[PDB]
Amino acid sequence: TMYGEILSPNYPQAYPSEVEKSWDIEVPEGYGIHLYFTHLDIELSENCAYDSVQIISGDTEEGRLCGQRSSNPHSPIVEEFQVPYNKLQVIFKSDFSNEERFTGFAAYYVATDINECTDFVDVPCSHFCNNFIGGYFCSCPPEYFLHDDMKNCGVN
Amino acid sequence: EPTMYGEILSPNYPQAYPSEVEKSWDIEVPEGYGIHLYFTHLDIELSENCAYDSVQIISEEGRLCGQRSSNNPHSPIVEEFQVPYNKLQVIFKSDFSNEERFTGFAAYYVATDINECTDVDVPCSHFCNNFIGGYFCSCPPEYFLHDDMKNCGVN
Ligand SMILES: [Ca+2]
Ligand SMILES: [Ca+2]
Ligand SMILES: [Mg+2]
Ligand SMILES: [Mg+2]
Repeated sequence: TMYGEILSPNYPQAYPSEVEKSWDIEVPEGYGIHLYFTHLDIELSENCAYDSVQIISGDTEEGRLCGQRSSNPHSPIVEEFQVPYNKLQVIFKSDFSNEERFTGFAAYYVATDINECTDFVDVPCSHFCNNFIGGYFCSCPPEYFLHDDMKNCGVN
Repeated sequence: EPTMYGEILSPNYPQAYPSEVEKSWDIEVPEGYGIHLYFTHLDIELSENCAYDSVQIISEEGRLCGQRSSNNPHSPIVEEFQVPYNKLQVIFKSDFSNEERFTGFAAYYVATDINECTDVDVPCSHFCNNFIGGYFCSCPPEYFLHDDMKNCGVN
């Protein structure tokens, strides 16, 4: 998708006790993901060991959140992540009884274009790199032609 | 028809353009996008206010002529335009004889996302969320989005 919404179970009301829920997010190849939380109302615990919302990018934990926090008066964002990959996983955990009636979280994500020409160490073209939304293409100086590898330019 | 990018080359490029010719190109990207048009090669007759040979960009966004180049190795841009519309017209004109054998131009265009949230008839009652190609509205907790997809309410 190019965008989506992720809401904790029962949101905007108190989340269920003793539950674990997972969501997988995927955008097209050629894009990264901007994930932003607009509501965070989770029981606070040391190192968020009990209730929590985790953001995973592989086997790698990108973030782990708990507690209550609000926003910047002109933006509802309370926490956000920008990742260079097109897949991400979010996991929500509620441990024991939710007696204080915490309401969970709300997050949104949007696909972001990867700039293949500038985001990395080397330019993927011998000569001119042209970034566009979803991909990129190489081009050449006048009187040059692009080889079949769609990367290198040559002359006859 | 609508494309996300493209190339525009003067007639006979990369060799000398013909004498006495006029050519036009219609650029179109999808709704929800603007256009970034950039020139990587400019070798046209020089005249004041480009009254003779010229490349005109119309939505007049600009008019170019003369000869100029860039030493930027991977992103040569001698002239560029960014328009918030999804259609543009480019017109190349060559008048009289091209005795100096000028070689014209090379340009590329790419669609750019329009951020509907920041550009000023607010499209959402509460929160606007921009994304590539569109935008969506959202609501504060305990408020629901009406079926019109723009206004939030409560029961
Ligand atoms: Ca790209
Ligand atoms: Ca948009
Ligand atoms: Mg708990
Ligand atoms: Mg002339």
